[PDB]
Amino acid sequence: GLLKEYEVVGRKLPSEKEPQTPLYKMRIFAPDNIVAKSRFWYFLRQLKKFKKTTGEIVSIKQVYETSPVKIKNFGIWLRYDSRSGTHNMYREYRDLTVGGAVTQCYRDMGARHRARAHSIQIIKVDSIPAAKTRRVHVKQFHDSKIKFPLVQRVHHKGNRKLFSFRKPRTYFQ
Amino acid sequence: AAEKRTVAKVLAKAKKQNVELAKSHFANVATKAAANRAKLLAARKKKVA
Amino acid sequence: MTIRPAYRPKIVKKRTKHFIRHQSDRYAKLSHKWRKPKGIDNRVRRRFKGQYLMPNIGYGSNKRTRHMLPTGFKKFLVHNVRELEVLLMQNRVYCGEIAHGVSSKKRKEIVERAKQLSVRLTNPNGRLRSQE
Amino acid sequence: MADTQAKSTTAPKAAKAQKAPKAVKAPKAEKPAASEAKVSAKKYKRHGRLFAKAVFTGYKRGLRNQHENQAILKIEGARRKEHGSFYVGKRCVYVYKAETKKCVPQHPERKTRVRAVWGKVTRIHGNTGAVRARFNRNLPGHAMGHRIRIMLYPSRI
Amino acid sequence: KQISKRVAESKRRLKKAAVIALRKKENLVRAEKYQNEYIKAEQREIKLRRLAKKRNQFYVPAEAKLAFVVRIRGINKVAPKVRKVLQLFRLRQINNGVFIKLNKATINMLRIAEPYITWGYPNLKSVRELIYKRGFVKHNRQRVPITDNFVIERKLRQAHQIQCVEDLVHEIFTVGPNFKYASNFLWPFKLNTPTGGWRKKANHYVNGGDFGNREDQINRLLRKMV
Amino acid sequence: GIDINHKYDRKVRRTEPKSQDVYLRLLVKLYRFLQRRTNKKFNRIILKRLFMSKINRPPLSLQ
Amino acid sequence: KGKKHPVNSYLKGGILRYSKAQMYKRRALYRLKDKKSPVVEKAKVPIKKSKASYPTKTFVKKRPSKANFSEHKRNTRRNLTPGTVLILLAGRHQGKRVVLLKVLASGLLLVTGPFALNSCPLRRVSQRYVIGTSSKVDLGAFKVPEHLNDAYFRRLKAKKDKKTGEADIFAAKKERFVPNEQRKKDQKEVDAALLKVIKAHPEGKFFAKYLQNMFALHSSQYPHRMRF
Amino acid sequence: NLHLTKYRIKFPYTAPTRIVRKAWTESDLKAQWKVSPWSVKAQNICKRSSLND
RNA sequence: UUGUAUACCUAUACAUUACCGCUAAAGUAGAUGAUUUAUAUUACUUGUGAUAUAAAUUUUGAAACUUUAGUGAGUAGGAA
RNA sequence: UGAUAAAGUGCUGAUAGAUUUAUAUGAUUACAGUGCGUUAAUUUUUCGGAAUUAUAUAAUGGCAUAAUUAUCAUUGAUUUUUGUGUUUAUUAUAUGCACUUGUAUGAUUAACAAUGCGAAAGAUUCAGGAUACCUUCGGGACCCGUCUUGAAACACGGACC
Repeated sequence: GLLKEYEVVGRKLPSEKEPQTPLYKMRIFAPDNIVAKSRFWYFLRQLKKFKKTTGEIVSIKQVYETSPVKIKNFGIWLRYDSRSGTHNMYREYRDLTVGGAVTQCYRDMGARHRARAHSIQIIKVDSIPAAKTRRVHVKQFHDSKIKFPLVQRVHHKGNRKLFSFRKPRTYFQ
Repeated sequence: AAEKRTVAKVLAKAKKQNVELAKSHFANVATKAAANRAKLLAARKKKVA
Repeated sequence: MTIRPAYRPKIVKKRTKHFIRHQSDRYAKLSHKWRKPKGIDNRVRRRFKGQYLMPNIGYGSNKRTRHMLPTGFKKFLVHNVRELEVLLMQNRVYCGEIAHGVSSKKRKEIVERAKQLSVRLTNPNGRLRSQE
Repeated sequence: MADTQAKSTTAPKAAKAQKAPKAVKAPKAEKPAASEAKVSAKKYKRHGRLFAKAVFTGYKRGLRNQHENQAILKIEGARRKEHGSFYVGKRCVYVYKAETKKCVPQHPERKTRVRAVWGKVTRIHGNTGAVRARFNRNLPGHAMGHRIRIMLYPSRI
Repeated sequence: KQISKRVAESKRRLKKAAVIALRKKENLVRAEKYQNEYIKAEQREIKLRRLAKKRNQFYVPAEAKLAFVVRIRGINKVAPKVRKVLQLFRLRQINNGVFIKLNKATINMLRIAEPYITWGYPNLKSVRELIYKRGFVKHNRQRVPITDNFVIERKLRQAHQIQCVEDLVHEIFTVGPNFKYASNFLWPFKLNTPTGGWRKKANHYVNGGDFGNREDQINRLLRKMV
Repeated sequence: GIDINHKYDRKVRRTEPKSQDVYLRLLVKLYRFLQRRTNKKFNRIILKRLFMSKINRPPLSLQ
Repeated sequence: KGKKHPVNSYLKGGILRYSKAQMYKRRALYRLKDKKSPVVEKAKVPIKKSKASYPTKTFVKKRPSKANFSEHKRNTRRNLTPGTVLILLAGRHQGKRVVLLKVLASGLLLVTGPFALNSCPLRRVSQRYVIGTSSKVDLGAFKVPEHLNDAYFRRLKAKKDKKTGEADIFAAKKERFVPNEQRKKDQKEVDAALLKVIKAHPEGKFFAKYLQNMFALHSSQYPHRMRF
Repeated sequence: NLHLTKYRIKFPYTAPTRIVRKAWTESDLKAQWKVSPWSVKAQNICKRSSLND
């Protein structure tokens, strides 16, 4: 889907020998909240003990990008499983939302490295400014004043007329 | 209550036309806008008990 | 016409065609009349597509209009004149059909007596001899 | 703006007036000062006062079984969903020719020398304005490619 | 004797519609108590969550009773321990839905029977629409639609205290002490097929979609099936 | 597809004697009326035992 | 008096009575006169009206009778209001653009050509054979005389000869085709009221005279984004 | 889904909506656009569009 | 090709309905003035009941009719 | 701003279907609606009009406590059985008699209208019909019996009656 972010919090439900277990939290990227509560458990089983059934899910809440029309570069610290292959990457994308950059990373890994998405762990996701990005296909856009003439449109198929009388003509003037 | 939300809308829209008050597009409007005089009795004449 | 049944129903036939024995077209020793195929490989019996259909009992006729002729009535064979008088009280529900071996001499009483009793016959004007 | 759901498609019922939401244009504006709106859903072809063009393209089937009760009909100008649903409900006919009657000039003066098989459009078929029809008899199949006519009645607007 | 038969069967007729008019009056004052329970319950949880934010805590809401469990796959190629859970849940056909209590003894049956099943946590609206539109009932082993309150009352009012439909909606939604009878009274809900259909049917919901716990998205799927 | 209807789906009781004795089937006519209209299990035992065979109705002594 | 009032007929499951309507009875006039009407009798002056028993000692028969009779009500029409220029889609005047006059109490539509323009009389069209166009002539004070209703031109009769009897009489039938002179009189009254209000506007291809040119559907057209 | 015109108003690359709104008015773009050579052509197809009987 | 998006098409599957069967359950058997139903006189409650006079339906191959539910793959084979 | 949820929310336009021999052996059952109905105020368009308020009893909420029961956390909050008034809201019962083309017709499908007369002997109108075919077209479609794990088999048998 489109992969919005959440904060899933978990406990280890306190048998009376232990009062008030220490409450870890996350930043999970997921299509929906039913799948964010098995990405919490997948990532925490690497880190602390307490699986489910022996833990609780305290509040999972969605976080709503704090500037949806400001324009910023997102660096994603990733690690994935290739065919021979656990690696780390640091990818950079350019977007407005932070769930929209993570989802622009889950396609790119599928395109470029064949990476079906169960292999990708996300470490960190930031909003790095500029003159901290490196990633030359993102530094293309870090200059006012940028021009680029367009060549891009739609060319309906068949059309509102399949057998046209007047030739689309990719160019004019 | 849905029939009462209608009357508050067609009244508050028509403050730029405010024609009638008779029967055509304001029977289902201005009759019940003046049947709040029929609940002026209920506060006034019912405090005799 | 004559005495049409008792506010007649509209007959719905599940299929009008009949059932043809498998491979009965290939041989002139096979009648078309349905035999169930028993053979171990038979693609009719194993109900493959495109083949000739088998008669199951989902094809059975409505129980209201089972054995009803197109004219509304069930059928009653008549063999002589006294057997026609059984239909004095059944003429809203039954036809009458004269048995093929009732002669022309005696079929004339039966078509006579079945206008009085108002029995609708299925084969009137058969084995006449429409002369004197 | 879904809090402004009452005021997107809003022009004519407040121009009638039926409870009057908001009678503002959204016109695909030829009036130019606030020119807006979506040159929305066109695909023109003709034929048609009665006798709007369809062709019986074939039965309503899967790739290996046929279901020859519904029938797909391609209509002349329609090639989106909005276009092929205008005809939904309406009455269709396959009219063709025979020679011989078993009838008289009881009515107009005929050898019954033109046949017809009527039907309804029941629904649409793809995303490109094809349609699904249900004739009284069944459409013989050598009718494929031939003209079916979309009568403009049972008439909605 | 027939001279006493109009004497007897005219008070047995007068008393009969005095009962039915009595129980018409209960079922309005009964179902008004139930409908006010649900409104207070919802405004409680809103009040509690908004308190625990201001008290700088968390409010973990209650883990759920009431699964609604649908059978989504197959009667062919099924294993005997998962064939047996689906006969104890009364799930013997595709798109069969039943109502299930969520104790630990049945979750470990919902985990055995997982790839053939989806489940989740119904709304009140989904409890009503399944019993209004789809709710049939079991009358001496036969399946009897609803069509009135006498089909529910004639079998669950001497023993249990269920006479209305909203009774049967009460002790299924708020899982009451006669839930065992309120849900075995029903037949399994012979649901339609979704509109728009399915997602994969042989991956988990959390993989890419279908079987197992959808958990709140059982509601959206019952709109398609009811 | 649904499950699964072997047996003894069709119950293998008797519902009639296998017996063309007319005096015996006149007692079945009484006792279907008597069982249905007086719902005593006495009259249902007499009816169900009136259907039975020569085995299952053994003799009984005068002693 | 009043205040009984079934006001369901739109909403209608919240049907607006029974929160109010039972709240006017202070035991008002609990009365009856109400004859156990003794007209039905074996009553003779001498007449002996008993009645008789004809064959109901009967025919041997479920003599033909069908089930019973649920009846016609609510008529709902599209928002086509007179005088719109309709287009007659069908039925013997197909293609002609007629003018609406009124609707029936059976949901039909009263249309004139007017007869001087279209040669289409005062006849009645079902609105399932009509495209109601966007061209409406204003008729701010037109009468539509109130003897123009369902039982007016309505069929009768073919006596087949003189109602003589069951004789087989030979050819040269001239059975029906009048129209009456009060039939012809009426579209001199409504057309002279129409051919003044049609002409009352700045003309176009219908709007003051030319309403005579029979809709057809040419090349590069539609039915399906033609705003008729 | 964009088709480019010949007009280029001037604001900073990181401007908020009020600076953009201020610059449409100073350019006199509404009065220029509706008399532009083929915004005229837009409204004739809009006039030709769907065209009452 | 990889990762996704909506919108469609497609089974003998699923839902509803009509019909066949099978299964399982249930009803019905005062005919003599038996049961009703519509009127027409009186005891009386206001109203109902009873007597009387005004038309029919019902001798359900009790192995028959009537009611309701579910259900349907089949070689070897068994059984009606 | 959006997303999720709920309210016969409401409206619109469609499609397909409609058991039903109401006794060839059990009420057309009850519900509900419409027609004459003591009043008196208060309004309303002003038309046969229309609305409201005024009657008892029984509840139920909202509110104000006083109890009580019992629990996340307890500065408090939630909760069970109550009580009484403060109160302000909402439902229910109190519609009898006669009549009528208003629901379940106790698997409802029922109406208006067009066409067409079942002629004394014999036409015609409408609908239907793989009767044994022929014509035309699209989909399906291997040859049966057999032994076999598996047959259309380049396994065996079978030219036809």
